Amino acid sequence: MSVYPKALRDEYIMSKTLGSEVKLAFERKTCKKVAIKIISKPALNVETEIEILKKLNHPCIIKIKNFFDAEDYYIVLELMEGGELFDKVVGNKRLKEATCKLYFYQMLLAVQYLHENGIIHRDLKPENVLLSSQEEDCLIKITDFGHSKILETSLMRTLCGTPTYLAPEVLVSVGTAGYNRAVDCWSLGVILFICLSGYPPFSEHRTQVSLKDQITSGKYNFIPEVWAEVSEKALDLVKKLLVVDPKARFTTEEALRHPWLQDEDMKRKFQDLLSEENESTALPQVL
Ligand SMILES: CN(C)CCNC(=O)c1cc(-c2scc3c2OCCO3)cnc1N
Repeated sequence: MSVYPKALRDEYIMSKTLGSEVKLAFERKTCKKVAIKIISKPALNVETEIEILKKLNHPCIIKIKNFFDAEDYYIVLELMEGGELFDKVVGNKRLKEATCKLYFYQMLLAVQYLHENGIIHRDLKPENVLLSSQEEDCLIKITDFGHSKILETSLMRTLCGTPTYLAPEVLVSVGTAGYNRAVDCWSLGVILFICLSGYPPFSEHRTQVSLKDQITSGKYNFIPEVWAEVSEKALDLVKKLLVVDPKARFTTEEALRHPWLQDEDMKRKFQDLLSEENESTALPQVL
């Protein structure tokens, strides 16, 4: 095969594969577990991923612990013991609605925080949502920022200029510019749909309409049997997220104000989990 870089070996003992690639590792200094993402050599996506993770600071967004640029790229992250949200929804497995809500609330908070900070994720899927423990009441963090974008400066400059020569299509694009972040809200809607129902809104399974046609039409596969079990409030929010027009689509703020999320119990649980995660690092402070 091949060997791990010496600088990596110097600080970590590498262990089992967790997914593929992500490996379990032990930090020598602390004897604590970490996760190490190995990216085969690329530079562009890795450079941005790192610079983004370093600057972001939010409980529902994964933190970077270390970085090694060698034969391959190594990104050292927090270990999320609960693993990927994906494993909870595969094989038509479904989460109970109350659990969906606790996880979705935190997803919303994370994506809201991204957008406030001028970052779009662009590739949000159940496999990029991590769970902090094997308990179903737990914290989630978003990860995998390789496809992210940093927020129209070109257009704005173009607008400050000799309008005389400006091309029609440029002027037309002004109507929609600055709504790229809406793709994350679409992704959140699909993820929420899947968590609630245990099946994807759009797929080629038992249907003759192309996946593409389903998506651009916004006509998701609605199976009343499955959804009978789910509140009308939950379904209403999905509908507002799976809106085809990006300017009309619910923002994270709108989603957070939605009746389905006005749930002080769920919020208390999150706040409880937060404080628990933090006890081990909380210093004393001025009374
Ligand atoms: C690359 N992308 C698809 C996912 C990245 N995954 C992580 O960053 C990550 C994964 C895990 C996992 S996955 C399965 C597990 C596990 O940890 C506990 C044992 O079972 C943990 N931490 C991560 N940062």
